[PDB]
Amino acid sequence: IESLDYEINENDLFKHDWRSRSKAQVFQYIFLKWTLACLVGLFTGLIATLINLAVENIAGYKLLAVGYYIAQDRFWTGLMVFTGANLGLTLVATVLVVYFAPTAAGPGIPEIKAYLNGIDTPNMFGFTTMMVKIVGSIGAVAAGLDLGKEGPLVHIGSCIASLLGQGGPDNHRIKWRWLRYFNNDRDRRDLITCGSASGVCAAFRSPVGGVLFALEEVATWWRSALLWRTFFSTAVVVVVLRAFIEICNSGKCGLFGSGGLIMFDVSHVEVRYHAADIIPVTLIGVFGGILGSLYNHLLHKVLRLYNLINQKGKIHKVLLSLGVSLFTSVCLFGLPFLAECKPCDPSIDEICPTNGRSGNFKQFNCPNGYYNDLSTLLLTTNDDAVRNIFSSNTPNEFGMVSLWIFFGLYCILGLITFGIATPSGLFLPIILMGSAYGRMLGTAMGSYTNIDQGLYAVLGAASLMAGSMRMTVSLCVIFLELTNNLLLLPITMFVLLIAKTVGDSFNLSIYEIILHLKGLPFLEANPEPWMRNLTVGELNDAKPPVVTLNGVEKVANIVDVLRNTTHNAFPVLDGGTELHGLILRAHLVKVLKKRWFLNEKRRTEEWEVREKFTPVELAEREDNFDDVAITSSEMQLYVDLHPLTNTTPYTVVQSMSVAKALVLFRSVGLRHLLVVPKISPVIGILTRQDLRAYNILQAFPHLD
Amino acid sequence: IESLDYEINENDLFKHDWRSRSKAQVFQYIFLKWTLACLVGLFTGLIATLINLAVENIAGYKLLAVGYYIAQDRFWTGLMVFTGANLGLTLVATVLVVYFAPTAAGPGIPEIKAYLNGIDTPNMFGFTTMMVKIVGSIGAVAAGLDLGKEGPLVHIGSCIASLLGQGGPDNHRIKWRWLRYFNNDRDRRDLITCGSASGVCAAFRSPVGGVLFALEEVATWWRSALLWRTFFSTAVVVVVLRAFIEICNSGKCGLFGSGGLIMFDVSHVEVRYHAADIIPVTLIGVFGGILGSLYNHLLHKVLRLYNLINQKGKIHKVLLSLGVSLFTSVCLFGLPFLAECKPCDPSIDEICPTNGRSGNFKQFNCPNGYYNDLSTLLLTTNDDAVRNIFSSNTPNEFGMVSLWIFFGLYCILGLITFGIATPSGLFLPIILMGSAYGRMLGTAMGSYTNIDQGLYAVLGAASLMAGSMRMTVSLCVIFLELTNNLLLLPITMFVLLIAKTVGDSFNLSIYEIILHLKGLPFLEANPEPWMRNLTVGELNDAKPPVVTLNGVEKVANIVDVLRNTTHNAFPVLDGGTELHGLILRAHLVKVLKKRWFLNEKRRTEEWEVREKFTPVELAEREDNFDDVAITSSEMQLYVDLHPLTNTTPYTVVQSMSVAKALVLFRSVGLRHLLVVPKISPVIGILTRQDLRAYNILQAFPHLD
Ligand SMILES: CCCCCCCC(=O)OC[C@H](COP(=O)(O)O[C@@H]1[C@H](O)[C@H](O)[C@@H](OP(=O)(O)O)[C@H](OP(=O)(O)O)[C@H]1O)OC(=O)CCCCCCC
Ligand SMILES: CCCCCCCC(=O)OC[C@H](COP(=O)(O)O[C@@H]1[C@H](O)[C@H](O)[C@@H](OP(=O)(O)O)[C@H](OP(=O)(O)O)[C@H]1O)OC(=O)CCCCCCC
Ligand SMILES: Nc1ncnc2c1ncn2[C@@H]1O[C@H](COP(=O)(O)OP(=O)(O)OP(=O)(O)O)[C@@H](O)[C@H]1O
Ligand SMILES: Nc1ncnc2c1ncn2[C@@H]1O[C@H](COP(=O)(O)OP(=O)(O)OP(=O)(O)O)[C@@H](O)[C@H]1O
Ligand SMILES: [Mg+2]
Ligand SMILES: [Mg+2]
Repeated sequence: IESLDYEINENDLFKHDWRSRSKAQVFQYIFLKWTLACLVGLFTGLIATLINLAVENIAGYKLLAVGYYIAQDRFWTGLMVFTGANLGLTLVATVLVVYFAPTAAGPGIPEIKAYLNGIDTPNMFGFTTMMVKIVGSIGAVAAGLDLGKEGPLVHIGSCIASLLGQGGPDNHRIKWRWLRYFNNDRDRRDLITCGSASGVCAAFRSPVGGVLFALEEVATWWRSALLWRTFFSTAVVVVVLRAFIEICNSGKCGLFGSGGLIMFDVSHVEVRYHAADIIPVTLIGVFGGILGSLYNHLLHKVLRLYNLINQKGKIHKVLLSLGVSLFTSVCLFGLPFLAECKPCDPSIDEICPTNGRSGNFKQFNCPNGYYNDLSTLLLTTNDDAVRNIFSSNTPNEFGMVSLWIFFGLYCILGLITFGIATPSGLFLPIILMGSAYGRMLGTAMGSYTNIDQGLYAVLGAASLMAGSMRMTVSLCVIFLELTNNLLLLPITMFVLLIAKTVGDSFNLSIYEIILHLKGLPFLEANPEPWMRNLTVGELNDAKPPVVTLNGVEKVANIVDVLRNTTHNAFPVLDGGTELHGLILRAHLVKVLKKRWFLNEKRRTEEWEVREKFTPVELAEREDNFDDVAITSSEMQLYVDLHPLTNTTPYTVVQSMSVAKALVLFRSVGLRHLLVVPKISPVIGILTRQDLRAYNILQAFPHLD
Repeated sequence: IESLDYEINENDLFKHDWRSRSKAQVFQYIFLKWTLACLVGLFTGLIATLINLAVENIAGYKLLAVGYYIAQDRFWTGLMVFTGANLGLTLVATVLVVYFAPTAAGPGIPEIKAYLNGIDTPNMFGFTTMMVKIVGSIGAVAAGLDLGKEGPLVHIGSCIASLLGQGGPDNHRIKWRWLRYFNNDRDRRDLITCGSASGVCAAFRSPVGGVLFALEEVATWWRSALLWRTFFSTAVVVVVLRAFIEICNSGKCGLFGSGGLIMFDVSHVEVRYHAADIIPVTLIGVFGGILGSLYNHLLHKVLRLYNLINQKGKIHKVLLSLGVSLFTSVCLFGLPFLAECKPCDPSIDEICPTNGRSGNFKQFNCPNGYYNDLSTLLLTTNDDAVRNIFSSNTPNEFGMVSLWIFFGLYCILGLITFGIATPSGLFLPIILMGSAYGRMLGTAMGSYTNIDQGLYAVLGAASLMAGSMRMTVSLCVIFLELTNNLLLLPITMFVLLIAKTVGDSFNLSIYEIILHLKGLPFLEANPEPWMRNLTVGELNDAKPPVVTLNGVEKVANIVDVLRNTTHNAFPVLDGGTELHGLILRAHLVKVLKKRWFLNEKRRTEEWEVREKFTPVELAEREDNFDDVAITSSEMQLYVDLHPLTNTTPYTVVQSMSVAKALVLFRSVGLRHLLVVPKISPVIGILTRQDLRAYNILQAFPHLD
C-alpha cells in the first residue's frame, strides 16, 4: 500500500506553488478554495439532516408499532414485530455493504486517520462507498443496534469533500477547468480535513469540538490557513443542521423536530465544588481508565476473532450481522422483564410514567402508576437512552440491579457489535457503557454528595471515552457542546486526565489498535530512545542498493526499471557524477505514453517540453503501464528526463541518526528522502517503510 | 539578539533525550513535568485572584468616595477626588515600571509570541519584572485607564512558569537537583506555553479558550504531549479562580464576590436565525474589518510617535503616563454632562436608576426617576461597562448620540493609552470600542431585527477584535466562554470570518505590527513565491565565508575565533577532510574555563571527558568570556573538541531552494543549518538572519 506525494516540485512547468500563477488564476483558486469549504459544510449538513430525518421516522414508526401491541398486552406480537423490523433493516444495511462496498464497514476514522498521515488507502472516498455508508448507517442505527451515526458521519463528510474535490464521481467527473488546481495531494488532504471536521460537527452538533477533533486526532499536519476553512465548514454545518431542525418544528416533517437544538441538554444543574466530592470524581476517573483499558484489550481479541469469520465468504458476514441483530433485539426486549416495577415519586416533577416513543420514565409492563426502570434505557432509540441517563433532577430513578443489568448488557454489545459488516461507530456504545457506571456510582454515593447523578453519568461517559480513545481537548469541548454545562468543564476534564493517564499505563489507544490490526503503516510522532544510537548509513548497509537513471536515459533502461522494480521514485545521476534529484514513476509512464523520444543524447531546451506537456497533464494519475507497448526498434531511442525531475529533494547525510531523519521525514511531508554521502553521490533512499520502528527492530534485534 | 538552542544533541554525555536516562530519573522527570504544570496553574490562579481582589477593592473604595460627593451635589469635589486617585495610582504604576523594570510596559504577548518562536528576548521573565507587572497592573487598571489585566496576565503566567522552571529568582535559585532536567531550552518553551495559556485562562475565565490561544497565536511548535499539560494548567487555573470567587461570597473579602462565576453572562437571550438579519450581521463584519484595519494603521503611527518620547529620558515617560491618566479622568468625568437625561421605562424590568459602584442604569446628575446613559458606561470600572453594553433585554437604553460620544472617546483612548509606560493591554479597549458600534447598529436597526442589541454588542466586540488581531478559533471560543451563549457560536464566527478576511485585505495583524516595530526577527510560516527560484548556493555566494575549527584544535585558534567573531556555532572539520558537525560557543568557553588542555594532538577516550565534565555542567549557561585569562604559554596546548560536538547536524545541499530550507528550518527547530556540497565539506551556515525575507530582499533586490 503506497503513500502520497506531498512534496512540492519547484519547477516552472508543474506550477505546484499556487501563488506563482497569474493573477486571474490566483483569484480563481482563492475563490474555489472557500467555495468548496462552503459546499462541504452545506452538503454534510444536508446529508446528516437527511440521515436524522429518515432514522427518526423509521425508528419512530417502528417503536409506535411496538407500543401499539404493548398497550394491548400482547408481548409476543410486539417481540415479533421488533425482531422482524430489526432483522429487515440490518439485512438491508449489511447486504449493501458486503456486496457493493465492503470498505464501508466499520467507523471510518481509523482510516481517515491514516489517509491524513499520507497512506494512500484505496477505494475509500468513492461515490458508492458514500451512498452505501448513508443507507447502511440509516438501516443500521434504525435497527436498534449498539452502533451510532457518530462515526460514519466522519467518513460521509470525507467522501463529500473528495467528490467535491475531483468534481463528481470517479468516472463521471465534470470537465470544469477551474477544478484543475485541486488535483494535487495537498489540496486533497486539506479538503478531507475540512470534511472530517465537518462530519464530527454534523455528528455531535458541536463546531469547535469538530475542529479540535480534526486538529488533535485525525489530521497530523496542521496549518493555520487550514484552521480558518475547517472553521467555516463546521460553521455552515451547524447552521444548516439547526435551521433544518427549526424548519421541521411543529411536525411538518412527521417526527424529527420534537428534540431541540442542543442534543443532551443538562444545563440546569449548577454543579458545585464540595470537598467531599474529590474521592468519587477520581474514582470515576480511575474506573474509567481501567474499564477503557479492559475494553480495548477485549475488543482487540474480538476483532481478531472477526477477522477469521470475514474471510470465510460473503455469506458469513451476513450471517454474523443478522445474528448480532437478533441477539440485540432479543436482549433489548426480553431483559426488562427481569427488573421489578418501582412506584412513582412526586418529588421528581417529571411526568411518570410515559407511553410513547420518547424517554422520561417509560413503562411497558408495569401497572398504572408504576414505571419500568430498565425499559427507560432499553426499548428506546439510543439518542434518548442517553438523555434518560443524563436526566437532571432525578434522584434514584434507576436501581442498582437494573443499572448493573444495563451495564453488563451494553459492555457485551459494544464488543460484539463493533466489527460486524454494517457501518458501525464507537462513540455511542462507549457513551452508554460509561453513563451506566457513572450513574451506578451516583446511586452508590447517594446523600454523601452534591453533584447530580446525571452529571455523574456525564462524567462516567467522558471518563470511559477518555480511557478508551485517549483524547483530552476534543472530548471536553464535545461534552461541553453536548451538555451545554459550562461550569462542568473543569471537573469533566479533571476526570478525562485521570482516565487517560490510567489507561495509558495498560494499553494503547483504540485507533492505534485498529490501525495495528489493519496493518496500516502509521508513522509515530516522536522517535524511540534507541533510534538515536543508530545512523542512516547503518540502515542502508542492510538494504538492496539504490536503482538510478541518468539524465538523458535510454528507453530500454526506463522500461527495465519500470517492469522489474516496484519503486515509485528513482534518483537521477549523470554517470563527474552530478546528482539532479528524484523522478517519479508517474512521470516515467507519462514520457513513455506521450512518445517523447529523441534520436541522439541531446539535452532538450525548455520550449520542447512546453510544447509536449501541459501543467494539468503532469498531475493526471489516470495511467497504467500495461496498456502501452513499446516497439523494440524504438527501445533504443532517448528520453530527456531533465525537465520532469524533482530537482530539489530533501537530503540527509549518512551519519544522521534515524531519530532526526524520522523527525525531518514526518515534519515536512516527504514520501522520499535521499541520502547523500558525507564528503556515487547517492547511497540510498529512505521511505516510510524504512523509518517505522517495527521494521527497524526486525533488522537489528539487539537494539531494544 | 540571539536565538535559542532547540536542537537535541544525541551524544551520551549530554543526556538530552530524557527517555535515555535511568528508570528512577525518568520517574522523577515525568513526575516533575506534571508537578510544575500543576503549580503554574495554581500560582497563576492565586495571583490573578489577588489582582482581582486588590483591583476591585481599590476601584470600589474609589468609586464609593466619588459617589458620596456625587450624592451631595458636589461635582467639583468628586472630580478632584477622581483625578487625584487616578493620578496617584498611575504615578505608582508608571514609576515602578520606568525605574525598576522597563520591559514590563506594554502587554507581554508580542514578546512571548517571539520567545516561543526561538528569539531569546532578554530580561523578560525575571522576578522583578513579574512583581512590577503585578503591581503596575493593579495600579493601572484601578486608575480607570483604557487598559486591562487581560494582557498582563499572559506575561505574569509566563514569569510564574519560568521562575518555577529555574527554581526561583535569577540569583536566588534553590539547589534542588531534581530541577536539573528543566535546564534545557525545550522544557522552557513547554513551561512558557503552559504559563501563557494559564494566563489567558486566568484573564478570561475560559480554559480551552486559553488552550486555543496558546495553540493558534502564541506558540508555534505544538506537540500533542504539550496539549495535555496546557490542559491541566488551565483546569487548575479556572478551578482556583472559581473557588476563590465562591470563598469570597457574602462579603467576607470586602468587595470581590458580588460578580458571579462567568464574567459577561448573557445566556438568556435565545438568539434566532431570521433571514432579514443577514444584512446587519455582514455589516457588523464589514465595519469591524474596516475599523480594525484603520485602528491598526493608526496605532502603528501612534507607537512610532511614542518611540520618540520614550528615548528623551526616564521622566518623559512618567509625564506621558500622567498626562494620559489626566486626560482619561477629565474625559470620563466631564463627558457625561453633555448627554441629556432620558426617563425610565417599566418594560425593561431592571431597577432604574441605580446608585453605587455597580452598573445597570446608573445616574449621577439626573433628577430622581431619570438616568444618565453615558455614566452607565463611563464613571465605572471597565469590567462593568462591558456588562452594561452586553445587557440582555434592554431595548433602546443608550441613545445614538451618547453611544457616538462613548465610541469616539474610546477609539481615542485605545490609541493613546496603549504604548504608555504602564502595564497595558489590548483586549479590553477593543472590546469596548467594538461594543460601542455594535450597539450603535443595534439601535440603528431597531424593530427590523430580532437579535437583541446586547448580542449586537457582542458581535461588534468580536468583529473588531477579529479585525484588529486576526484570530478566529480563540476568539469564538473565548466569546463562548465569556458570554455562555452556545447558540450564538455559529453567528459569532460567521462575523469573525468576514471581519478577518476584510481586515487582511488592508493591513497586517497587530502582533505582527508590534513585532515589526520592536525589530524582533520573527520567522513566518510559509515562504514567499520568489523564494523557490533562489538556491542556497546563491545565498552563500553573497556572504562572508564560514569559519571552522578542526577536531583537536589548538587553544590559540579557539581564543581567536572567540574574540574576533560573534558567531555561536562553528563546524568541526579535520583538515581527506571529514565533517564532524557543529560545536557551540557555550562549550568552547566551557573547555576554556575547565582547563581541559592537552599536550599533544592526541584524541582522547571517553572516560577522560566523563571524568572532567558532568551532564549538568554542560547545560549551565552561567559563563562569560571576559573573566577567563589564558596564559600565553598555555595557548599552545590542545583542546579535544570531539566529545562535545553536535555530531548529527541538519544539512542541506547547495541546490535546495531557500523555500524548502526555510520550511525545514522552521519545522524542526534548528538554530543552525549546515550546507554540505552536492557531490571543503562545508560551504556555509544558514541561520534565522539569513532566511528572513527582509534580509534576502536587500541582497537580491531584483526578486520581487
Ligand atoms: C463568510 C466567511 C468568509 C467569507 C469570505 C470568504 C473568503 C475567506 O474566508 O477568506 C478569504 C481568502 C483567504 O484565503 P485563506 O486564508 O483560506 O488562504 C491562505 C491565505 O491566502 C494566506 O494569506 C496564505 O499565506 P501567505 O499569504 O502565502 O503567507 C495561505 O497560504 P498557504 O497556507 O497555502 O501556504 C493561504 O492558504 O482570500 C482573501 O483574503 C481574499 C478574498 C477572496 C476570497 C473570496 C472567496 C469567497
Ligand atoms: C488531573 C490529574 C492528571 C495529572 C496527574 C497524572 C499525570 C498525567 O497527567 O500524566 C501522566 C504522565 C504522562 O506524561 P506526559 O503525557 O506529560 O508525557 C508524554 C508521555 O510520556 C508520552 O508517552 C511521551 O511520548 P512517547 O512515549 O515518547 O511516544 C511524550 O514524549 P515527548 O513529548 O517528550 O517526546 C511525553 O512528553 O505519565 C505518568 O504516568 C507519570 C506519572 C504521573 C505522576 C504525576 C503526578 C502529578
Ligand atoms: N531506487 C529506490 N527507490 C525507492 N526505494 C528504494 C530504492 N532502492 C531501495 N528502496 C527501498 O525499497 C523498499 C521498498 O520500497 P517501495 O517499493 O515500497 O517504495 P515506494 O512504494 O515508493 O514506498 P512508498 O510508496 O510506501 O513511499 C524501501 O524500504 C526503500 O527504502
Ligand atoms: N562560522 C559561522 N557560524 C555561524 N554563522 C556564520 C558563520 N559564518 C557566517 N555566518 C553568518 O553570519 C551571519 C551572522 O551570524 P550571527 O553572528 O548572528 O550568528 P548567531 O548569533 O549564532 O545567529 P543566531 O544566534 O541568531 O541564530 C549569519 O547570517 C550567518 O549566516
Ligand atoms: Mg509501494
Ligand atoms: Mg547573534
